[PDB]
Amino acid sequence: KPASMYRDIDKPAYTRREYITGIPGSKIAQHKMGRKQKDADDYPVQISLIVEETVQLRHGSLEASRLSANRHLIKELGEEGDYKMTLRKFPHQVLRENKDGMRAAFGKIVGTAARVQAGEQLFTAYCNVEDAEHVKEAFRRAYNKITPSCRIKVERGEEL
Amino acid sequence: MHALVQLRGEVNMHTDIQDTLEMLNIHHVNHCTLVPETDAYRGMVAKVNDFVAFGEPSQETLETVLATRAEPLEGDADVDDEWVAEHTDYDDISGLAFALLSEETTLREQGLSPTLRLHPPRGGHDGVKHPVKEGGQLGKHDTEGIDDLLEAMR
Amino acid sequence: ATGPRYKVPMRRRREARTDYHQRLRLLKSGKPRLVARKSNKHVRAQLVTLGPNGDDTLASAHSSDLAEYGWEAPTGNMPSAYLTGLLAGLRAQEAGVEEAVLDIGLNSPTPGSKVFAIQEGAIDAGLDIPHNDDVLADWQRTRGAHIAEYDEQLEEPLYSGDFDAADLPEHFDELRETLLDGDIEL
Amino acid sequence: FHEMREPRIEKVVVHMGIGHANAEDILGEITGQMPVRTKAKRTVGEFDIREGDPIGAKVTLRDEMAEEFLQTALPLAELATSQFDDTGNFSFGLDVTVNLVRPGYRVAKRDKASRSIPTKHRLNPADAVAFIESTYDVEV
Amino acid sequence: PSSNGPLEGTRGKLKNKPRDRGTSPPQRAVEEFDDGEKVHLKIDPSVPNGRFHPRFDGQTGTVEGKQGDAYKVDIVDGGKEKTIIVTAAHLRRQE
RNA sequence: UUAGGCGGCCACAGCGGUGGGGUUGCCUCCCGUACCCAUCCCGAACACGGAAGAUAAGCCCACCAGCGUUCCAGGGAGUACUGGAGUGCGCGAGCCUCUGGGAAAUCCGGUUCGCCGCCACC
RNA sequence: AGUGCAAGAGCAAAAGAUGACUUGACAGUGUUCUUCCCAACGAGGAACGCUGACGCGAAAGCGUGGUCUAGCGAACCAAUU
RNA sequence: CCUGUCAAACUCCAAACUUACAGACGCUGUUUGACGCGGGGAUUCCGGUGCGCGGGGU
Ligand SMILES: [Cl-]
Ligand SMILES: [Cl-]
Ligand SMILES: [Mg+2]
Ligand SMILES: [Mg+2]
Ligand SMILES: [Mg+2]
Ligand SMILES: [Mg+2]
Ligand SMILES: [Mg+2]
Ligand SMILES: [Mg+2]
Ligand SMILES: [Mg+2]
Ligand SMILES: [Mg+2]
Ligand code: NA
Ligand code: NA
Ligand code: NA
Ligand code: NA
Ligand code: NA
Ligand SMILES: [Sr+2]
Ligand SMILES: [Sr+2]
Ligand SMILES: [Sr+2]
Ligand SMILES: [Sr+2]
Ligand SMILES: [Sr+2]
Ligand SMILES: [Sr+2]
Ligand SMILES: [Sr+2]
Ligand SMILES: [Sr+2]
Repeated sequence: KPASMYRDIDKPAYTRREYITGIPGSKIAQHKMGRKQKDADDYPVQISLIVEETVQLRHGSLEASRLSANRHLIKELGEEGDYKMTLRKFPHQVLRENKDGMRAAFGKIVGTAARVQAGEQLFTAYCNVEDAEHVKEAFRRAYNKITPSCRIKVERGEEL
Repeated sequence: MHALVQLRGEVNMHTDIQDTLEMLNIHHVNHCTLVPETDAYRGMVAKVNDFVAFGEPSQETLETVLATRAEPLEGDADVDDEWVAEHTDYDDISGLAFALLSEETTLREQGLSPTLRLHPPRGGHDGVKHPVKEGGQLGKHDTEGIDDLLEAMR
Repeated sequence: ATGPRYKVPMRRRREARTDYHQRLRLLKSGKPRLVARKSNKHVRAQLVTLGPNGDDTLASAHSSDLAEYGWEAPTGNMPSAYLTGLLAGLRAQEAGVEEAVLDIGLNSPTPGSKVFAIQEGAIDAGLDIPHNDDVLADWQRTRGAHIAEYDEQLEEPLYSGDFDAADLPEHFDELRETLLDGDIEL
Repeated sequence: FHEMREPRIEKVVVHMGIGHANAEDILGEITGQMPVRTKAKRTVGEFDIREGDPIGAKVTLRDEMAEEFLQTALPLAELATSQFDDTGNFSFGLDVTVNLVRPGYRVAKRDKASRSIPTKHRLNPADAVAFIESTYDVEV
Repeated sequence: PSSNGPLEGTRGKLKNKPRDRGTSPPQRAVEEFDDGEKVHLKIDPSVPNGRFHPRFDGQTGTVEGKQGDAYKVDIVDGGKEKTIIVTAAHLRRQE
């Protein structure tokens, strides 16, 4: 299904699992990437991907964009490179679908999405000064798989 | 003491807003009233803010307006110095205008209609879709700004 | 204590001095409470009324100020308790108080107890208090006959400080006689 | 200071947790006073469907009855270090429990203005062993 | 509403804040009010008896006598005058 | 209030802690079961009777802020949100200006280890 | 925790537990709110009174069923007091 | 300990705002009699749109 059906925040917050059943599992494989044993403060450079518009990103896009991002980091910095990326958002919003015309229209559960306000950090990678151009590229690939336009903003990095 | 002037019509105006304007003795566009600056009166003009033009006028401007647009509680009668002298507690328009600004009395209290029925602004106003800070003619005004409007609506 | 959600009892409940549930049923009468309280050595009786910032004691009496009328005996017994109530009841009559309900606090409604003795004393002083005669001790025990007969099993004096050998419930009679007398500086 | 701080025997509870009686007879003879039945709550698969029903019995001994029992009860036991409660109590065994405490315990057992005994006035395992050991027997 | 009972949608108004939990002080349950006195209506969650219809919480009526120990308070629902039977426990003096 | 009784508000009063206080006074712990009363067993408690002892508990007094709570200053924040207005911007979801209001988390420094009423009483 | 049963709410020297006693789950008649916000409308419901008769308690007092909000039915006719 | 997120049927917090009553000002009424009461006559019980806030539905 198209994201056009679930990208906007036009419905109430629907997360209460004690009242919702049959919610599909999350396709998001990982939230902690790179070296999850090392700390974020142990890195000179901290780059984050910032969403420019308030939206809802389905776990399908979340996985795909996170995948196309980290896969690049693995390709350029190796499977054990000195970096660590983070997906700080979790798909809490349960999505329906009315799949009988408009009669008894309350739809059945089809998936989950993460609500992100404009200006928020969806991703945040921590790397060294050298690998800074690879993380920017991974994020460039990442924002190509999510509904909104994004900014690749450097939080810690006067090395330019 | 502030001078209120309705610049926006009644149609589509909220009833509670329209009712306030009527409580402030103003029932038509371009009608003006002199309101004391009290807590009670302040709440009222704040509610009317978007459909009105207000501010404290200069003694001079107030005198010009009173002379030209003030009226008795009943009748055509011109409110000139002689009129003021014979019916009010003052000696002339200036004496009246001073007490009004100093909030010592009211138009009604002196046998005058609470409303100053002004003429449309000569040369036109700054627009009723924007406030003063945005180049419009709505809301609170500078003493110089209010004078420009009132004098323009001589 | 633990957190924001924590509920701390009312002060007089933490202190375990006021049974609020009983207090309500008590106040429902509208009449003043005849607060009957005890101590290891003494016995007190207050006539309390309700007030805007707290209770109002209109007339009280303590076993300590009992000796002020000729009492050379101890102060934690039946004759003592009764007389204290009678004294309090009399001071109450003086203040305009005409009726009351027995408030015994955290004490037990045991038949023939001192709190009931206090009650009988106040009632005798002329106060109208809802009571039950067969829950009050028998007249003689109020006089302190149970203690005289205890001293009968002598061999060793019951009383340390010499008040007397075989004790005197007759003293009770003497004091009651004194209080019921119209004169007396209350 | 030491007087209103030296321990004493609060109570000695001799109990027999059977599970279904005839046992009351022996306790009455060994202790001296009358015993009391013991009920239970919650249904158990070990044939305990009847909630309120006799399962055991107990006897709370106080004063002489307590000591006169301990004189001929303690020798029958081999007191250990771990067998002591944090509040300065100990249970050995037919269970025989001894509740030990300082001179002003009534403060927490009375109705009027009751209060909980402060940690400092609460008896210690060590202070308990000592008091007991200092009366016809050995510790550890 | 899904149901039309008296306690419908009264989850908030008929519930104590955690610290106001437990039995309420007797003082206010015994308070005496005179006829003509203005009184604020507000049910005390902790007090079961002598309540009025929840819909009336927030009203400020006028004591006009009593029935037994409870009071008869006159209020104006919208435009309709009504007499409410209520105990002191759920009443407070205005001002 | 050189230690009491009944309370109001019901944590600013909680939790935890430190120091000080009692010859015929007070409150206690305390001593003790002939009685009134009492324990489904225990004068433990309740009840009654009483002072050899004690200030160690409690209690009263003075004090500490680590936790919890109340309030205050500054920071966050006139931010978030918002009642009124707009031929203001945006494809749009939405945003902005003007006008009237205005948080919360949190940081920091203070406050708070109850206040008050009636009665009794070296 | 428990409090018969949805859900939400109430309750700790209790509204819960245990024990004992008891039949107020009583007769008669009302006030008020609800049903039906505002604003007319029945049955039903509840809160709060009074009269009579009672139970328990030392007593204040509590009991007009179950802590509160569901568990209900007109005229005609029959049976019943 | 640290570190990453949420709630129409969560809340240690908490608006704007809505709302009861009262006072004040304003406006209004005492020949235009208000507020209120009683009676006669209706029509009406297919609505729609904008804006704000929504709930369902791509
Ligand atoms: Cl007492
Ligand atoms: Cl009602
Ligand atoms: Mg005219
Ligand atoms: Mg022109
Ligand atoms: Mg123009
Ligand atoms: Mg709600
Ligand atoms: Mg000390
Ligand atoms: Mg547009
Ligand atoms: Mg038929
Ligand atoms: Mg039949
Ligand atoms: Na169908
Ligand atoms: Na309460
Ligand atoms: Na039994
Ligand atoms: Na001490
Ligand atoms: Na009815
Ligand atoms: Sr929608
Ligand atoms: Sr069809
Ligand atoms: Sr994009
Ligand atoms: Sr003893
Ligand atoms: Sr367009
Ligand atoms: Sr302000
Ligand atoms: Sr009930
Ligand atoms: Sr509303």
